[PDB]
Amino acid sequence: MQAIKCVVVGDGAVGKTCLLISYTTNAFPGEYIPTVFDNYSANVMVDGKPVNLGLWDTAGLEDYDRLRPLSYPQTDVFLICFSLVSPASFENVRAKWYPEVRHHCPNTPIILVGTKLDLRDDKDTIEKLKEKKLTPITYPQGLAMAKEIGAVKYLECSALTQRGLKTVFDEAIRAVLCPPPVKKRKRKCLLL
Amino acid sequence: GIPATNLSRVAGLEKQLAIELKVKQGAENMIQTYSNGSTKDRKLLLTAQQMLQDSKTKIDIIRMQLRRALQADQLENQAAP
Ligand SMILES: Nc1nc2c(ncn2[C@@H]2O[C@H](COP(=O)(O)OP(=O)(O)CP(=O)(O)O)[C@@H](O)[C@H]2O)c(=O)[nH]1
Ligand SMILES: [Mg+2]
Repeated sequence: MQAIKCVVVGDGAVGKTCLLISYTTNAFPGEYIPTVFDNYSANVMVDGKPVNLGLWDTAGLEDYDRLRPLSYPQTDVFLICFSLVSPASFENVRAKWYPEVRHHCPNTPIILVGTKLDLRDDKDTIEKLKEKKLTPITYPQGLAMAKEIGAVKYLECSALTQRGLKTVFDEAIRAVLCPPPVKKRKRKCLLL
Repeated sequence: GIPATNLSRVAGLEKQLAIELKVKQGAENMIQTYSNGSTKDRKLLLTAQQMLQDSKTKIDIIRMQLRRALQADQLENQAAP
């Protein structure tokens, strides 16, 4: 069973767990309770080939710096979640997330996600953004971003409408199969 | 510092301790997961051990200090170090 480790992270306030749950439950029940556990896998269909998916979402807690997602390091591919209707989220994703990955240069593939699509294609909401002098991101805008950061693939989706959630995971899996592999192991010391 | 609302400080340590509890209990859970047989990679089990140890110290200091809060709460004559 093709088991791939995918970790969902985003500079946004929330949307990390909702993204994963929406695809596994087809509907996010909500819950504001923080995240501590990790064990959470889901089956996905890619090209008719059953694939084991590892869902690991990090909570918005700084104290968990040490208790950080153990999967993160091994993560075959991490998803970049940001708000499309807000250019700022897009402005900072490449700003902070890119300099970090390049520092190690793991050559690990990286997928792009456009969570919250329901409000991205909303006229009235878009009108509201104008009030704050903000405009939503288009497809070619992100497409170009994938070229500069060398992202394996970039797509947009919603957890409420489920635009293309399955597509995110489906493409993310391929990110390791087709593009360059992953496999990253490095110990800190013999004893702890 | 704190006047008569010394009870606030005490509860604060209870909260901090409890937060660390989730941290400690969290790592241990991950340890038990990889502890059985050999799944995925051993590196995951190691990270759980180190992060868990770190949390152990966290609870140790927070726990002892909490006891110090209640101690100094009863006594009103003895001065602080
Ligand atoms: N319509 C819509 N709402 C979304 C989408 N993604 C997230 N949300 C909303 O934002 C919430 C974010 O939930 P979640 O991701 O679990 O929060 P979190 O950031 O994991 C909580 P913490 O950071 O404390 O662990 C959802 O419950 C939902 O209300 C999306 O694609 N579409
Ligand atoms: Mg969460």
